[PDB]
Amino acid sequence: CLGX
Amino acid sequence: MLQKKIEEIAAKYKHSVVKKCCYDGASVNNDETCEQRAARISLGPRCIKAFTECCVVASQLRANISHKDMC
Repeated sequence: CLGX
Repeated sequence: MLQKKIEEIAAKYKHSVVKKCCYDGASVNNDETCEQRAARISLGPRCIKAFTECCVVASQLRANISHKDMC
């Protein structure tokens, strides 16, 4: 879900 | 009821790309992009992964938002  | 839910859940998806992406997931039709992005992926650009867990989750709750919630 998160991108980093 | 006094604010949004998955909306900001996406507002946090790294503003870099995962942000507007996850939005895409729970923003367009439940399958407008959730698919073209979480289905015919070539090398997993970014919105598909981010927005795949964010779109799928949006569904899980949005349908009957009441129990736990995924991404």
